[PDB]
Parts: sequence; C-alpha cells; structure tokens
Amino acid sequence: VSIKKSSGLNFDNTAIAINAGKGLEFDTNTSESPDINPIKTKIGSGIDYNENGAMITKLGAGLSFDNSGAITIGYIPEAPRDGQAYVRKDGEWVLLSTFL
Amino acid sequence: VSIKKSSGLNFDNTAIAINAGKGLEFDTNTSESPDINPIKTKIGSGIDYNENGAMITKLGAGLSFDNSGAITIIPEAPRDGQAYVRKDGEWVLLSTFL
Amino acid sequence: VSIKKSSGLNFDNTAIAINAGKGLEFDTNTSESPDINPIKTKIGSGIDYNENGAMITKLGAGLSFDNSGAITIGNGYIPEAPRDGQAYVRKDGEWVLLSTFL
Repeated sequence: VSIKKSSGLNFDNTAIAINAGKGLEFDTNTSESPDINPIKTKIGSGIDYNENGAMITKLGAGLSFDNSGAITIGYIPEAPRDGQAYVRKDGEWVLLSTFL
Repeated sequence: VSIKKSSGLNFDNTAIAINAGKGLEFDTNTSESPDINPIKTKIGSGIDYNENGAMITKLGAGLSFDNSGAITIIPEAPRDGQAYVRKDGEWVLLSTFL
Repeated sequence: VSIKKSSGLNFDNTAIAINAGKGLEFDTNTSESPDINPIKTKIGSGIDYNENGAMITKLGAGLSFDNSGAITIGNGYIPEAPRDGQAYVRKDGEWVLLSTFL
C-alpha cells in the first residue's frame, strides 16, 4: 500500500498509523483500549469537552457565554445629596430621623 | 492491509477509516459530503475558526485579544471607633446629629 | 485497498492521505519534514500548546487559571449592610446597629 506520509500517516512495523503531532493524542481510556484507541485532541488548562465530545473553553468565576457561545465578562450606590443624613436598612438609604 | 489500531485507525467493515474520538469529527458540510468528509476538530462554546481554518477563542463583550494573542479584559467610613452616617457625599459622625 | 472516504481519508494519486479540514494541518517543521509530516491541530489567537503538546487557552492581563483549570477574573468601598429590617451605621469598617448609639 502507498501512503502520503506528508499528510499525517506513517508506518509502525509495516502497519499504517496516524502520526499524531501537537494538540492530538490517542485515547487509551476507551472500553476497547489499548488495542483500539481512537484519535482525540489533547487538551489542558482552560479547555474541556462538552457531552458531545466538542471542545469548549472552561469558564470560572466572573465569566460566561453569550448567545453565540462567545466568552463575556459577567459596591453600594451613593445616598442623596440633599443636606440630610442617611442610614442603611434592607438595601436602602433611609433618613436618620426615621429612627430618632 | 495492515493498520495500527492503537493509533487512531480502524476497519469500517472492510474499509480503513479514521477512528475519531473526543474533539474530532467528520465534516459533513462540504460540497463533497457525505461521500468525502474531511476530518476536522469538533468545537463548541468559546471556540471558533479563523478564515485560515485555525481554532481561536470566541470572544464577546468585554474581552479582546491583546497584542500577543492572549485573552484580556461609597468609600469606607472613617476607622476611628465611632459611628458614622452618609450626608452630601461625606461620612459625618452620628453624634453630630444627636 | 479500500478506505472510508466519508471518514477523513482520501486518495492522493493512489496513496492514502488524511483529508484534513478545519482546525487541523500537517506540521511541516519536523526533523523528517516535508516528506514526513505529522498531523497537528491548527491554532491561532487565544490558543497555545503547553510543554507536552496539549492545547491551552492563552490568558493575558486580568485573567488567570484557578486551581481547577478554569478561566477566571484575576485580582476600599463599603458593602451592603444586613438585610434584616434593621438600620445600620458604619463603625470601624463594620455595619453596627444604629440601635447601639441611641
């Protein structure tokens, strides 16, 4: 058999093998391993698989996906300046004299 | 024909095939599909392709690439053992109001 | 010999070749290239390889990996007082009950 070795194939003791380079590996953890190992991507920090085996970015605190699957990002306000003093109650600035 | 099955190839009946696992798939969306499908990476949220067919991180609102291809982006009351309230953008001792 | 052409293989002048599409390429920069090229992923902005060839996200200013490999936001003003129906005043960086002081 002729193989095109410039297109990712090579011989390993006369058997055609995928010659897997950067970002790829053979999955030695399937039910059929180590005799039958599928090729898979090789991934590290910040990448995962979803349920379909698709690569996704691994998002932590502060980050989310928008509506197109793009990565996106995602202290109390000032009381009124009317000369009057304010205290804090149930998430609101409430006039001091309310309690005096 | 001899294939090395522990290196990503398998027989699909009599025919030699790539055995694609996680992060990989066959592209059924070409002109030539379904009879000739290239192997491609399998991608989801957070990843996209370039025009050059390269995988890139898919960035939305608030994130961008820096110039070397990496992803990038009331004051406290006085501390003096006394109680304080908010008035005109200042922190003003409570006592002052009693 | 027969190949499953719907499974990522094709003929190039009789020779069996991987038919590489989006996110893959052959590496022409090896010690046996260009007559022998491995298949590799094809990566651009936001991605790199680690030392062992695994793809990682490339992080710049203000972003960091946490200890579980996830991308996160890297790293005074007052917080909310208690939401318990009571009034509060600020003393020594703590919300203390206005009650105390009357």
